[PDB]
Amino acid sequence: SGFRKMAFPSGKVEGCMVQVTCGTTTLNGLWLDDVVYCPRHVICTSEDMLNPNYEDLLIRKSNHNFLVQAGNVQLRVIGHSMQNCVLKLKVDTANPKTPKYKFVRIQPGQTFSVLACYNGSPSGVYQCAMRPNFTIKGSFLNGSSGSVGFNIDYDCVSFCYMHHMELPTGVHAGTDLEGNFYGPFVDRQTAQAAGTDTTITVNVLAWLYAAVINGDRWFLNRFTTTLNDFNLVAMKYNYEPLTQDHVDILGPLSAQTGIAVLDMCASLKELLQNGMNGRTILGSALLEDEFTPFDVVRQCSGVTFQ
Amino acid sequence: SGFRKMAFPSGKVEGCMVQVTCGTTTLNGLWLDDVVYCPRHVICTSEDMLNPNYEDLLIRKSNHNFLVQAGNVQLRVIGHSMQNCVLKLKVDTANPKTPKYKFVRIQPGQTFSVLACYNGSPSGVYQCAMRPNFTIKGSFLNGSSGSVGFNIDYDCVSFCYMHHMELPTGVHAGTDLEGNFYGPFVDRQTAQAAGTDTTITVNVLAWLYAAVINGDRWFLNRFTTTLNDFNLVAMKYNYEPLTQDHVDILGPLSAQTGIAVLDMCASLKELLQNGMNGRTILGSALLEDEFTPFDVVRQCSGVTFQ
Repeated sequence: SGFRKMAFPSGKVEGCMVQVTCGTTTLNGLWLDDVVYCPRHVICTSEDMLNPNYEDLLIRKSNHNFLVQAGNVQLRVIGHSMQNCVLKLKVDTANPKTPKYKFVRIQPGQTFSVLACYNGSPSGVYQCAMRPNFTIKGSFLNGSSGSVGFNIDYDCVSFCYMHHMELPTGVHAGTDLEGNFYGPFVDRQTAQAAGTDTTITVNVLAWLYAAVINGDRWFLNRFTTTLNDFNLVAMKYNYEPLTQDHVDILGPLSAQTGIAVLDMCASLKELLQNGMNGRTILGSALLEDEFTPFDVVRQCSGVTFQ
Repeated sequence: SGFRKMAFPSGKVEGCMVQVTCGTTTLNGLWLDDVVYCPRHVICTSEDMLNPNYEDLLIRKSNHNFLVQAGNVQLRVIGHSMQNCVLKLKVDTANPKTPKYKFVRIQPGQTFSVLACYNGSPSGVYQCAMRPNFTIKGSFLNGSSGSVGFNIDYDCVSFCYMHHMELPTGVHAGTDLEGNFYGPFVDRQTAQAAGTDTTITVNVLAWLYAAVINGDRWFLNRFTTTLNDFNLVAMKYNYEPLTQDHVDILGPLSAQTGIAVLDMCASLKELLQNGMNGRTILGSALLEDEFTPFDVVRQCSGVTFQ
């Protein structure tokens, strides 16, 4: 019993983290095989970040201007290149701790673990969702750029996120490991609009199923609804529209609990219209949307990793 | 910016986890140097757990009745003994991945990370507090016994918890690494009273300071109070009494924010009497008590570990 915001075991990713320095800017890099991946703003000063021309700045840099340290040992940089917003530093040693890995670009609403790093070293790990507006609500301080987000499937690490930016609103933005930002953001110190942040409806439903499995179910009501009727409510509360793909993904949890997806939707509708009346669900006083349906099944069934 | 329930990087502890089997019961063990630590109820059947006589059950067991597997390799057991509620299996190989470590017995209200394990393998990691009533509100399924809780200080792992039991109320109980239960609990399947669960007042205050540092401060009021007056309120809301030791521990956060500890107490009093009126603090709709003052300072300043 119990239900917690659980992050993946971080050991496989810890062995990939290095420190990258260029001039007087230091941040984190990801060392996999003989390549180190890091944010290209490692070549910027504070002044450059107001309006950087990355191509022009990079041409001023040679391989020997990039210092890469893995623990106490210095890696020899033998080539460098820019891919979108990341730099790839070719080094002369393959990382002996490289795990099986993939690079993936996730969908909004999907979750991952972040290993927050400073100076190449881990500070902590936590589970995050990619918001519908492609930000994350992280915990990141100066120097945390190049920290990565990931999922694990048995022995394979899927890297999905590299941290780059804190927006003036205090939320966070970054790229996949090919260097393409999630959302409209750019690696420039300027004001950047993140649109309306909506709630990840299919995740809230999964978490309601988790609560039922754990025995919390005061919120189960006598009502049902339709997709179109539910979505009328979802629009008014800035919830993402629910689709039949989402209903399908929730099928296993519906089967386990005997609660039809549209019945749970009607319970969620009543929670949205009536609030919680001072009650809690799985220890929360609001509706939690950072568990996916796959996350609930993993945690309720004890899936392990190498 | 941002503030998250961050757990320690789990790599150092992952390399210590093994699987222990005795008869038809399997659970997790902790392999450090040439000793494997695990819950002594590894020698019980489901039937035995209703009323076990551990001394009599153990005498029936020899070294070769304990199977210890570390990944795909089998460890040779060369001695065994019971210390309180844990077994210590001496093995013929020292763990080559043993980290610098200590065994510590923590105080109620202190926090730690749990690496939830099944069959010797990690399923996930999360940050927990030891409740004032010596339970933890974990996420644990059958087979998770022997999962451990820990803190890290640079390169040294302080193991403070080994999981043993789920109470009929669904909360969790376990021991330090010397095998002594936290709280009054016993490793028997029977009804066990955990007393009143109170809120960890000094942790709520630390989290309020974290919120102020991150810019959330609608809750700061015009009032102040005294220790005795505040504690009158704390009693009525089942909060732990605040002491001058606690005020002292909060001093660095008071200094950083310019908010006297007793002023923050008066703000907390108003929150307790008036509620949140539908508002949130650091993304929570209730008062969060699983950050210690040391936790807030670590996260706000980016302390890293080896």
